[PDB]
Amino acid sequence: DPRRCMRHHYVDSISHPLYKCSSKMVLLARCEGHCSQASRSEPLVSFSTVLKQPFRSSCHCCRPQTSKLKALRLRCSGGMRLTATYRYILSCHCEECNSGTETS
Amino acid sequence: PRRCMRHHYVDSISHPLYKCSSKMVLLARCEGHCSQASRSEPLVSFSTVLKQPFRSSCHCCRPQTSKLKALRLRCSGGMRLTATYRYILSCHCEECN
Ligand SMILES: [Cl-]
Repeated sequence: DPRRCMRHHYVDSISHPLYKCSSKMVLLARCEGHCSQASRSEPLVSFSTVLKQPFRSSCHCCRPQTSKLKALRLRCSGGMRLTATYRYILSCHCEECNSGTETS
Repeated sequence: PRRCMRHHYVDSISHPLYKCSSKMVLLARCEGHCSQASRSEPLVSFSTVLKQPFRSSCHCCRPQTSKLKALRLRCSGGMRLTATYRYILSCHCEECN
């Protein structure tokens, strides 16, 4: 299967959203693809004194499995040094939509 | 065919805490493969701008509309206990969050 959950590389320029700084081009990684598992949702039955959520669901999303934190210094007007930080995704995997993970 | 779709089925319902005679009910569920790829990419944080590590997108086959329904169970001692559930009328692909 070629369209499966996969790591893809790309480049983006990192710039501060408010301060007009010295933007920098960086190589980044993202997770992308189609998880093989179908997503589903079915009703849960409630009874007297036994209340449950209306639906029980399953859904798999292509998300980061491992990553490495990186930081880089930008140069801004006129001498300000700002650190920017982001995760460099090392591997991807399919995981439940509602998993309690940092991506959730 | 494999798209996000309504599927019908029947299930036997029993009260988990009370002795009741099971009852068969017609149910609907959502199931399928949403067309959109799911993805997750990093968010850039700065010294005073603290963000989640990732920005993600993911589509799930879930109920779009539904109807609350109810039925009377027959239980021990001529007791009638209520059970309730949502009957899914339509399905669609929706963001995980
Ligand atoms: Cl129907």
